[PDB]
Amino acid sequence: MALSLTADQMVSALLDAEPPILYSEYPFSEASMMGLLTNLADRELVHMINWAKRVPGFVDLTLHDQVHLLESAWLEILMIGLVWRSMEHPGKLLFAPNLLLDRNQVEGMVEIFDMLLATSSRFRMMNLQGEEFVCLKSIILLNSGVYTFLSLEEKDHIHRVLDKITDTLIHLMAKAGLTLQQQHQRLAQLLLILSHIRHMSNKGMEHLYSMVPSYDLLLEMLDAH
Amino acid sequence: GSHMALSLTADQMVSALLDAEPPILYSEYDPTRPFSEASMMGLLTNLADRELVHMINWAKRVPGFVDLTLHDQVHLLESAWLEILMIGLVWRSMEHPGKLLFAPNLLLDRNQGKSGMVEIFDMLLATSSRFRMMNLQGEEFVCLKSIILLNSGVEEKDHIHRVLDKITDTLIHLMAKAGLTLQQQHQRLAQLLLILSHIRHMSNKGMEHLYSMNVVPSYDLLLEMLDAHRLHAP
Ligand SMILES: COc1cc(NC2CN(CCCF)C2)ccc1[C@@H]1c2ccc3n[nH]cc3c2C[C@@H](C)N1CC1(F)CC1
Ligand SMILES: COc1cc(NC2CN(CCCF)C2)ccc1[C@@H]1c2ccc3n[nH]cc3c2C[C@@H](C)N1CC1(F)CC1
Repeated sequence: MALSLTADQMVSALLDAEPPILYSEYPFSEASMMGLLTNLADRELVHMINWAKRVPGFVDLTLHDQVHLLESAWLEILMIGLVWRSMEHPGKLLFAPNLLLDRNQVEGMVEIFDMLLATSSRFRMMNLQGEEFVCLKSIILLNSGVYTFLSLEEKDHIHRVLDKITDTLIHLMAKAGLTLQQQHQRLAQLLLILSHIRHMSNKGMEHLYSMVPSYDLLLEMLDAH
Repeated sequence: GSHMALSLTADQMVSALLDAEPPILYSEYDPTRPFSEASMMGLLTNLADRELVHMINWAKRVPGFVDLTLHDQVHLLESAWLEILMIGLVWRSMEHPGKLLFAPNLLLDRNQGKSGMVEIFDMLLATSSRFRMMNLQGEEFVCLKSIILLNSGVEEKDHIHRVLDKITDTLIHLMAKAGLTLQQQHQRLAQLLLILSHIRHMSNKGMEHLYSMNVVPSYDLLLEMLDAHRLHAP
């Protein structure tokens, strides 16, 4: 079914799969801010599983492969969502409508906050569209753990979906009135930002390991369907 | 005369990048001595240090890089040096399934990596295998290596963006001349750029390994290397 969707049907399915914007628990300390962020991330993860299951082609994968992809991508997925919703707030990170944090607001957190702010500002300068954002978030889910699977026809399937999402991005750009040349330049600029999201996630994982959703929780959440 | 980076045709970009290529270096060990007395970590460290000197010369020849201030050139090299070494390795290991061709006299398998290095070797092998399956071309490789240098880490900003746009145009030109349809051109471009996020990942895991053990090039050493280049013979 996934591979038969037109570029317009792909966009519609991705937009419809979008998770809701959650609120933080109703001045802060390092301890209170860290607690609020941890709590928010845990609640967003449950919605992220529902979203992942609705990304065309994701449920065609085995439970083990779905878990591997989520284990590799969950923090990148949270981070891209954050940078998207913080676009219209220069110098601030919109974690939630009731949790808009500046750079000044924990050891090791400042470098991560600065990188997220710079990423949000880069997407704002590129005028990233909602339809492009859902494509990029789906690419992160299918790509981040693709080159790290232990053991062939299934890997080809993920790549086919990734090619379908690229086609979808191009279609969006052609409908927005970009010339063929502008289309490949914009495609490249967006995909290069995914290397920075990977980087930020790696720095974030380092921070968490120095104080992490296990394969077991992810499997139970995916199985709970 | 001197070409400004943004004025280069796709053929002139390919030619400048191919001409800027560093040489393939050899590992520095006596072939008359048993491999048991060599130290794999020592050989890799020595090779990387020698490759880093050639990398400085290469970076200075990447169109648009010398248009940046010394401070900005250092920042880009500090963030990208390991990804640059890694992409070079995965390119030259393409024709050796299951092995990493560090040098013509240093072809290492997964078992030799078992002697935190095993996870990094496995990721490099998967990247090399993916580039082999995609039939990555020499001309595409030089473009990707230059993109890594300019896109590294996390108006002068517009210039980098425009030089990156020029390199993308160059990649597309190479793909169009190879006979790919506009759609196949976009798909191949996306597949190559998505591998770059995995190369970033491998470099982050590599840096973590180095920080866990003067083994990481400091901002100061790189600044000195770029500045010392001014004193080299032309
Ligand atoms: C202290 O901050 C965080 C803590 C966690 N740890 C939790 C998830 N883990 C799961 C355990 C049971 F499964 C425990 C996760 C994320 C964050 C926040 C966070 C929080 C909510 C976000 N929404 N959108 C983006 C969000 C982000 C992104 C960055 C700013 N950050 C992550 C990081 F880089 C430091 C590791
Ligand atoms: C022990 O292995 C390495 C050691 C170093 N440290 C050195 C550079 N530093 C400079 C001192 C001050 F400037 C000391 C650098 C690289 C490597 C090798 C290495 C080596 C030569 C390579 N050529 N092409 C790719 C190469 C690679 C890629 C991976 C396998 N890497 C391992 C890694 F990720 C942990 C760092």
